[PDB]
Amino acid sequence: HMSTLLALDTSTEACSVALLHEGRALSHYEVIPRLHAQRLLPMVRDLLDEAGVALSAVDAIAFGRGPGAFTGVRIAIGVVQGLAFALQRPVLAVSDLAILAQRAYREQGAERVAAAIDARMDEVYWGCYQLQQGEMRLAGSEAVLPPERVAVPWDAAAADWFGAGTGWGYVERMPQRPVALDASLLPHAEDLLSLAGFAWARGEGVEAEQALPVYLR
Amino acid sequence: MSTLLALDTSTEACSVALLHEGRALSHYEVIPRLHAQRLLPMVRDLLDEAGVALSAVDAIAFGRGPGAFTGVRIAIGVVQGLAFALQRPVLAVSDLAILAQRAYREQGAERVAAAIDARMDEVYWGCYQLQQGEMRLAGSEAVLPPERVAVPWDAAAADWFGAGTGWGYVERMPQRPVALDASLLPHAEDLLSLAGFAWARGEGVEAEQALPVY
Repeated sequence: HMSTLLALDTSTEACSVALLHEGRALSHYEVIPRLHAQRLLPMVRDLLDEAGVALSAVDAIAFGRGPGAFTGVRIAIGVVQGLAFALQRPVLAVSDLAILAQRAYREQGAERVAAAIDARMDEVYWGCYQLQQGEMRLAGSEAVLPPERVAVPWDAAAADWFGAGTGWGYVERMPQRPVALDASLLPHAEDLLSLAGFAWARGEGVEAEQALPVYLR
Repeated sequence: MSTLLALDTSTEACSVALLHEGRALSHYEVIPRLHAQRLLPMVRDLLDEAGVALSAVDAIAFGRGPGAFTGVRIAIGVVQGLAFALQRPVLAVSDLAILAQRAYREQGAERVAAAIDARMDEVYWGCYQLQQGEMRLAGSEAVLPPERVAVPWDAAAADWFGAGTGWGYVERMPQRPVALDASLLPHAEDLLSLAGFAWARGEGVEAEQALPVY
């Protein structure tokens, strides 16, 4: 049976939603600072309506669980939980560092990505990812670190790995840097949707009442 | 007869309430040091207890603040998600109003100056008077130094009552009520009362317009 998955991300100034239905992906993306709580659900209604898909057809709901903006992530968490509780469908928490990695893979073809997202207080969120059967997969663990301490799990002098995310604003303070980077790249629900597909096929998914594997500071 | 679901988490406590067939049911609990909000399982437990399906709910009421930032954000998101999935209206209700309605229920006070401890040595402030069973706002709500709060009534004309954690600042306030309860928190049961008035007036809005007050 083919899965129907709904994906949304509000971790940044970007708000985006994506839908998998009958093996087709559909997404929409807007930059709208501070207007997430008012614009997220209409984006969802429009996406479902454009696809001709009813909310009841959705098998699971995926969202970016951060790291990123405090308010944006918290909005996603609540809305997804509410949606999922009412439908009685599971939720899929997905890292925004992974989403960045998957996006950089899709757009640049980079199979090794060091994702870095600006954190508060002179630190960055940091996670390195490598392609594994179409999925950008975490090598090691994610961390929040002074830029001086970030490290990659592969040979640094190799010219094939790519730097993605606003954390790369701190590149001049890092102990290594890639040949190429994009410090303005943001999460995109389309790539969240890709990651949710892999996670859903592994049998992941949590019910709304269940303790959420999202750990905000 | 309406079926109304009420959610309040504006504090370090959590409560839910259901109006069904003219009968009200509520549950209230404090949230321990290392535990997170128990909102959705409390909702589940409430509905199961009342023998009511979530799909039978006509509208969802919530405390829209003021109060805590986090408690507001994720819980208001939950209200949005539920209401959207169910295709049902939401009823935004002031936590100051909820305090007033609760003080009325628990003390019979028909004039309540509600005060909630706000950040940076200030209180959230709003005065309410009873109007046909419902505590209605007199004047405006504000965030204010304790030294600058005022009541809209003639304080000498009738007794009024102090409700909420803002009244921990009472000795810094220009005036003082005959009685106060500084430990009083919002409660879903009294939110449910207010929601009913609001619903019977036909005041519901769509899920995307469920916003916190700030």
